[PDB]
Amino acid sequence: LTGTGVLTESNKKFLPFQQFGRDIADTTDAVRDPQTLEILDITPCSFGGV
Amino acid sequence: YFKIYSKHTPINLVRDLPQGFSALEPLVDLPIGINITRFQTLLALHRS
Ligand SMILES: *[C@@H]1O[C@H](CO)[C@@H](O)[C@H](O)[C@H]1NC(C)=O
Repeated sequence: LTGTGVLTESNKKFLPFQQFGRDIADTTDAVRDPQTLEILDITPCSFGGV
Repeated sequence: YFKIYSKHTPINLVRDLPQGFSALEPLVDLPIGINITRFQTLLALHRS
């Protein structure tokens, strides 16, 4: 699962059958690291109008 | 594909089904690949 976003430590608690979490637009906003089983929020990188 | 969803709930009602809400988490996804049209559950006898 590829993407680009800021990774932060997450307060969400995944059930053991869950690997990722989807938002309204079905983009992965939370993910479980497959080596150390911890949850990470994926806030997107900042977008601006110049 | 044989999907097992499971939930354990502490109940204390005597006879009928309890009235409430409890979502079943998926337990085992089992690779059998066979035709199933009829089933039968297994009980245990008590001998004395
Ligand atoms: C290796 O991955 C497993 C999950 O498949 C994890 O439980 C374990 O802690 C990992 N070990 C190391 C050394 O990363």
